[PDB]
Amino acid sequence: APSYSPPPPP
Amino acid sequence: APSYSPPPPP
Amino acid sequence: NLFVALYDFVASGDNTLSITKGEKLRVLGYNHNGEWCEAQTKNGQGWVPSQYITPVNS
Amino acid sequence: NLFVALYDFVASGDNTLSITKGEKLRVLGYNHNGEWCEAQTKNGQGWVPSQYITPV
Repeated sequence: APSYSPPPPP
Repeated sequence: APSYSPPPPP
Repeated sequence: NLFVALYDFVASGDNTLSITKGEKLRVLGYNHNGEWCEAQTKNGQGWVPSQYITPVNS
Repeated sequence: NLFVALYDFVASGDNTLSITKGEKLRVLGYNHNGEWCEAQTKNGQGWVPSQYITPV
């Protein structure tokens, strides 16, 4: 999976 | 996934 | 094991998959920290934000 | 767990991923009969024949 953070839920 | 068979190993 | 997208998410490279609110998807697994999950839709696969999805009929 | 392609396989749409012998991949899941596995390479994701890969 990407190492970075997903965006937070809107 | 595909419903059909993969090609057998060559 | 069937999930539905709660919010829109557009892929941003690195094997992410875009999903549209309302869209159904199957989940294959989670990454180490659970923030991402590997989703399969009728017509693509890739990582989406675990927080952007919820099980169907829950 | 890292995998390596044993043979070339060519994607024919259908959510498949073309892979080349010697290419490294990650395996993310399997279909119900195990014939296909969800692979991830440098080039993208998609299904590949489970029989075409083996762990590195």
